[PDB]
Amino acid sequence: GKNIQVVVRCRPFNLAERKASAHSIVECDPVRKEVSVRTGGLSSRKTYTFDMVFGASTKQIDVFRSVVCPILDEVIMGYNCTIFAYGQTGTGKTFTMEGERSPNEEYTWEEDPLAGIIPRTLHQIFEKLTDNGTEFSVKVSLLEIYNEELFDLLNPSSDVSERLQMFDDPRNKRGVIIKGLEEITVHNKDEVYQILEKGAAKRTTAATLMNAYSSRSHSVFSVTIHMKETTIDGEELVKIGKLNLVDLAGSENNQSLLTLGRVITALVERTPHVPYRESKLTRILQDSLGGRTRTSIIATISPASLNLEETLSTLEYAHRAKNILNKPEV
Ligand SMILES: Nc1ncnc2c1ncn2[C@@H]1O[C@H](COP(=O)(O)OP(=O)(O)O)[C@@H](O)[C@H]1O
Ligand SMILES: [Mg+2]
Repeated sequence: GKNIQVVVRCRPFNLAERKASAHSIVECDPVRKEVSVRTGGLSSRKTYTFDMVFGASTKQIDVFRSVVCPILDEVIMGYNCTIFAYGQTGTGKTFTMEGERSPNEEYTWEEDPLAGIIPRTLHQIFEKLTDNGTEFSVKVSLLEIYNEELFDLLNPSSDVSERLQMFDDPRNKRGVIIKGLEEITVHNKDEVYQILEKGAAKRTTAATLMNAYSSRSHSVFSVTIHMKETTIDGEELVKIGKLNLVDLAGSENNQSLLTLGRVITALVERTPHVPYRESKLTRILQDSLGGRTRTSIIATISPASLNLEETLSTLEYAHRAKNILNKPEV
């Protein structure tokens, strides 16, 4: 058991994989928490074991309830947590972390069944803290890391080529200060959608003008909750919660992903001198990874033979981050 959790989500087939005659090579056993890959067919097949395994049938709501809700509970109690989406471009990192809008109908009191972790997170924060009388405020920031350089995606008025500078925080040795990072106040439950729209417009502008392609860059979405909870005949709680929702660069890409791997592996194995400072991303997230809290990695994969090499590469990366023994085959 552990505060570091590694899970695998397999997306269903697209149409390019079906027409190209590609065949499914991945077996996901949620009950046994196992992913099996036909590397030869019928000979052998390689089995991996993880903390949870979500098959191609998994809905967004199930990912949120299983992975995020236990973590969001710790955030609302006043801790800093991080959830990663790792995997090959096109396997569902952004779909899992952010989700999509359904063009049919219009969800208002109901969550879009395609909404991802970020919208469901903000909606649960607003509904839970309003329902229990908490005096609370919410801030969100969104930055992008390309070529080890930081770009704010929420600054309404910056110069596209302006990169954020990062300084050590004299108050907490494990924290950093991202000078100029825009932090938008979220005033109600649904405001997150227009926030993500502004960030997407800044993202494509940075792509067209600076070649900062979103498939090759990390996206760090941080939600900060300041909380004052008053209970007559109880206590007055002043809490600050922080959840970083990290949509990583495509894993087919270079060293910052391997640095993130060495950090998680070191946190799992409890080896000294976790190499936080060897990459910008892990230095950003040190205060949420260092202080003992909950961290989850959602490793996304494709089931088609077309992507065999990168799927094996992803499972190997997730296995190296948290090595769990395979239970004896039945
Ligand atoms: N679990 C899933 N269920 C249904 N569709 C998915 C799933 N994961 C990914 N997709 C679809 O695959 C396409 C690419 O996914 P995307 O989120 O862009 O992957 P990535 O962000 O890793 O590049 C999108 O059209 C998305 O809707
Ligand atoms: Mg993406």
